[PDB]
Amino acid sequence: GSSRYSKKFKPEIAIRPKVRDQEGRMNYYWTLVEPGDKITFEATGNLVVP
Amino acid sequence: VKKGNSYPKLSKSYINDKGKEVLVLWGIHHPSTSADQQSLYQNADTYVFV
Repeated sequence: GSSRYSKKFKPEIAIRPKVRDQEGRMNYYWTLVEPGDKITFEATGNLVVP
Repeated sequence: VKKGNSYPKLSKSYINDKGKEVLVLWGIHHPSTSADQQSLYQNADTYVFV
């Protein structure tokens, strides 16, 4: 969450084709934070953190 | 459709080998009511993956 960005990323589980000999998958994201703003990271798993 | 009295888990793949690109077009049906879930399929909860 932030002052303008908000999205809940529900993890998904499935068998993907092997790329770089690894079964899993990972979606990377980015966002901008204005001066004097707040960004929030709340999760219970399946989250890589900056 | 639900064969017999179940719709077991489905998993199958295709390996592109015909020296060029290939479109593979599919769909996801969205039945109107839970009775349509119970008739056209078998399990209420279900997931589609590609």
